[PDB]
Amino acid sequence: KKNEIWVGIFLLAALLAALFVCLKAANTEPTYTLYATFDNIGGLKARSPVSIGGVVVGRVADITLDPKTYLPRVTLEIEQRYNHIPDTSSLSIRTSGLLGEQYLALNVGFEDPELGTAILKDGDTIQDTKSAMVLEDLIGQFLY
Amino acid sequence: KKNEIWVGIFLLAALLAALFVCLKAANTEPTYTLYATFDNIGGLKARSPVSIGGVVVGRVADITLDPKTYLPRVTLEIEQRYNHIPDTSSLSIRTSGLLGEQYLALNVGFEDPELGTAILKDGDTIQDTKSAMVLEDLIGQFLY
Amino acid sequence: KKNEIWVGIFLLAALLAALFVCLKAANTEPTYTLYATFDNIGGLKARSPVSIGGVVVGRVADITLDPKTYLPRVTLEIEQRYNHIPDTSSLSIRTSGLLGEQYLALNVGFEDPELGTAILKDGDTIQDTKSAMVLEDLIGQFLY
Amino acid sequence: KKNEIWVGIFLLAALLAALFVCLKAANTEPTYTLYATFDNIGGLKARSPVSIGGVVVGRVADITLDPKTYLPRVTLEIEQRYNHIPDTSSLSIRTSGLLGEQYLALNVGFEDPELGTAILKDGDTIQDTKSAMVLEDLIGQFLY
Amino acid sequence: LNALASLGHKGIKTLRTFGRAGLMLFNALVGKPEFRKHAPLLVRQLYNVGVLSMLIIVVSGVFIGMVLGLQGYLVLTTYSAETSLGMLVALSLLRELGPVVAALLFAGRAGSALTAEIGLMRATEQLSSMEMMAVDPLRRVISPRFWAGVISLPLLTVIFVAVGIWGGSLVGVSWKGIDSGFFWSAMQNAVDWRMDLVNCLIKSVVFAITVTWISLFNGYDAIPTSAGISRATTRTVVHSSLAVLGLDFVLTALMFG
Amino acid sequence: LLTVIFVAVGIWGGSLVGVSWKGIDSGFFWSAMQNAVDWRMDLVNCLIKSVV
Repeated sequence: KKNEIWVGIFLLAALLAALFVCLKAANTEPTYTLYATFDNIGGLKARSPVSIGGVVVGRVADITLDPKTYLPRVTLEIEQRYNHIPDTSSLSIRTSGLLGEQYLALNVGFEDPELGTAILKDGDTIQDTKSAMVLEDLIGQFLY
Repeated sequence: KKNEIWVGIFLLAALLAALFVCLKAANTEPTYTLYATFDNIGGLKARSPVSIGGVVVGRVADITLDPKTYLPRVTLEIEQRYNHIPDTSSLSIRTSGLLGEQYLALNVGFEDPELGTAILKDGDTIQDTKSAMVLEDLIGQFLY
Repeated sequence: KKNEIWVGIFLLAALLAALFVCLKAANTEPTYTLYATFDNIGGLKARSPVSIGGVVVGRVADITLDPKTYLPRVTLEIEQRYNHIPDTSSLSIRTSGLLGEQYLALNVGFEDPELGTAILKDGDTIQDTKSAMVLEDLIGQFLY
Repeated sequence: KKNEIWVGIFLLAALLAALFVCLKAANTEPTYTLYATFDNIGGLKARSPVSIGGVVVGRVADITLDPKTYLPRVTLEIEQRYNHIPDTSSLSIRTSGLLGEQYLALNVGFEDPELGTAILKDGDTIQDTKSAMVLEDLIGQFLY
Repeated sequence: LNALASLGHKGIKTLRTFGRAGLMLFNALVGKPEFRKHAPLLVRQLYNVGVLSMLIIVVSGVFIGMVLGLQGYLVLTTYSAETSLGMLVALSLLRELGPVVAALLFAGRAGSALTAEIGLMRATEQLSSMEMMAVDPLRRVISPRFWAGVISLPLLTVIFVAVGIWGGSLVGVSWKGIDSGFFWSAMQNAVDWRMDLVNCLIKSVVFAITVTWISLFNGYDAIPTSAGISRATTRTVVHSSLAVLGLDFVLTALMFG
Repeated sequence: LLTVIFVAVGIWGGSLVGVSWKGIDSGFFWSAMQNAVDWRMDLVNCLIKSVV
């Protein structure tokens, strides 16, 4: 009757346009890549909060040990509008709890050198690893 | 006439039931804001108990970093009737246990200087922080 | 009719469109086994993480007692690209927390013997054991 | 003859569904019991790990005080293929931490006397108790 | 193919009923917004679909809360958290079972028996004689019934959640030994208003638009003989029961996506 | 026979949206389900509620 042939297709269009909105916000921005060599990632899973000052700035999407130097090489996801960060930084894993998520909370400051301000973008391998949280050597230390 | 009564029972019984879910089952105060630049907010989410001496006086309605100076600026939620706060204050984040909730426990006194009593209301910024409370000190002070 | 097959295959093409999107969404690996005799695996269940220095390298499967010597024999899951690991290794069970998951965190070293290097691939039973820590006995003998 | 087809599919579709749900939800052994009289059983519930040296070999399917002598009379579940365990046995309660389950970790030697090797099987009451942990009062008195 | 032409009749036929469902409803709610006649006419229809549907909701509402308070009590005790019961059955009712089960029973009682009154009224030609009275029945007999649904079911849900949550507060608090002041206390700070409390209504009021429309359409194109009308009643219950779950899976994606 | 088809296709759809779409490992999902439920007071118990 030429009506729901016209209307009813828009009614299924109105749900899918409503469906496409919500699942988009249920699982987004151009970033660059920043490598990082560590020594130890205990409970550091994928999609963990990469945070600066506690404020999350990125995720970990690459968790594949480089199988020739046996240092854990992890590439981070730092957004493309992060272009004003000097090379003085340190990479540390905190937890936000006794067992929260074991998240990367890397520190950074504006300690500019007298040689020039190096930048960190588009594929830099920072070497300021922490090697702290093992929690089994430390309880072995006191008993001695 | 039998149906005009029973509809009125049906409409009234939905009204008592409407209050029962919002008054008993689920249940606030207009405040003023107060700026506070910190140095470490790792672990302090919004709505954590902002307290004076441990007794809560506010909640956190601000987790944001201002993107120009990289000092975490929180705006507090202190009630409108708080009108006799001297400027002598210290700001520190505590926990209530080993891992309770990471709440803000700020310090205050009545320590009047001889240059007046500067009030603390309607958007002042307090120049104090306690970036020491980490899960990295105790693993560096029990062993070094 | 002419409206039949042009619409019925249209309901069939979209049926295979999202079904091909169903399997391709969220996208296992051939490995080799590594037998291991131990002394204490209480708390280490199946599919627990195997980690070399902290980065997860495999899973703990096959968990059963060898029922003739009463030494716990467990074969691991180590990928077939791991063909250059020398025999010098310690097999430690860590936890990364007070009760995290009790995951196997074995140590490796590239200490080449002068009699040749033995390779650890395709069923090499290891003979090194942590005898995983009994924290009851740790604080117990600490106070007598 | 159409109806006889569909029922045959349906009972098959009932059977295909039945085998799938049974195998997923349902992934045993005849044994003998061994009596044991203790002095402390505090913290151990039923089905706790019964272990020789650390690897669990049994279950505690008893839990009951002998209501005439007030000796805690506990029967274990040792597997029926265990016919060469001598009388030299020491029953010790271990925790695997400060709080695992406070399970049973007994010890058995091979020390043969000069009067034949007496066996422990099918209802024997083994006598070497632990007089197990007084752990609260142990923490209390040491802390003073 | 010879068999693919039997589908060619259906692919045209099954879409023309959707054309009839829009065209009937569009004529039902356009022109002459009279209120002098309908205001006593509609309130007799709420005795039909609201008052008679009230008793089945409350006597089933106490059984859902008593079961969830009983079955939920085992799952909390194995995870050793007594206080979570108040934020469990309040949680589960107000967002999952409240809109879904009440709409099922409403399709049961009021969904079917409305369709019976429509098709019977065409079977004895009370419909076909009203056209000789020159009164358009779609604004006259359909729209008093259609507004009688969508006003009712939100008021059928809020009575359901309340008597549902009261029975949940019996078996946990009174019988299974929990302090009364502790039970509501975890429930107080449990749920918010903006994405929970009004969200129960959004799931419920969009169900009433479908179930009332899918019921009153099947009465309008049913075969007026006594065989086809009871066929249409059991076609109404099965079609609403897919549409309540066909919508709820969509309406649980937006709120919690 | 209408219930055992219901639970099976019900539990398969539950294994879609958690595992595939909401990023959970497939081998981990069935693993907690393996030692979850017994046969004597759960699996036949579904039939006792359904056949009555």
